[PDB]
Amino acid sequence: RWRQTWSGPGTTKRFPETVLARCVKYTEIHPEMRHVDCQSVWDAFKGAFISKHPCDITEEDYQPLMKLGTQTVPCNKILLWSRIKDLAHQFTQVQRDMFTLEDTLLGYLADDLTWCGEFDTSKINYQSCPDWRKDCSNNPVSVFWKTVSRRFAEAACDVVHVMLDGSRSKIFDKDSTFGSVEVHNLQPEKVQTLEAWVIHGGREDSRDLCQDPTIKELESIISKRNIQFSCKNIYRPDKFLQCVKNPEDSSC
Ligand SMILES: *[C@H]1O[C@H](COP(=O)(O)O)[C@@H](O)[C@H]1F
Ligand SMILES: NC(=O)c1cccnc1
Repeated sequence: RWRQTWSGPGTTKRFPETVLARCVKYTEIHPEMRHVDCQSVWDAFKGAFISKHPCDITEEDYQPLMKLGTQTVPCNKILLWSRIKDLAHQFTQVQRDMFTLEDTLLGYLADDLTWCGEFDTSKINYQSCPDWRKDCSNNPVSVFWKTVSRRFAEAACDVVHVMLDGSRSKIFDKDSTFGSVEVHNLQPEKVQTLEAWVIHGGREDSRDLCQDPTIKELESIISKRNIQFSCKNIYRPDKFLQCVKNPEDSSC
């Protein structure tokens, strides 16, 4: 038609085939996931949102999928990130012992994808899907990420690291998924310290951004949860990348 139901982009093309293929690839590479039945995972993923009103999705809708995608992640090697997707993933593609959410099976399946269904019908909506702000918060994509992000934060222990973008207006943003979900789901019983890495923009290599007002807000929130807060400036991201990629580099 000339008119779309929703304001957000619609389901990604070939969504069913892509989720299936990503599940196949992941379960072949990661030996602990050998037992996973990819067709079952996809069936669980479909059942969460097909035939459901795309503004009435629940965390319970995703429970069969969460159960099939159960994964033990090394609890002390978690990298959270906020608003600095590319660098965080470049880092874990090189430093293979550390994991972002998108390096887990469920995160990897859904990364950069959009999906929604229609109430009272079995089809996937390839035309449009609800936008979190303009349409509704309880939509398939938003509910998925809230659910898996909580579970990922709950798995963390010891020192948890978070990469933040120092070139942004709000380096720490309380309204981000990091700030609204992950920070409040770290377990004080298990997590000793949250350590922030504030990644500077090009050019500005001097200001101590760990004294930034929003970092101080993060510190206060974390401290009041009985978790220690630590912060480091990455003043020059080029040198940081040089050193991550080649840690024998005697300049590092
Ligand atoms: C969960 O949320 C952050 C990325 O979301 P955002 O803060 O950029 O909104 C990651 O740490 C994921 F684990
Ligand atoms: N909630 C989200 O949009 C999101 C995006 C990327 C990683 N984790 C969470």
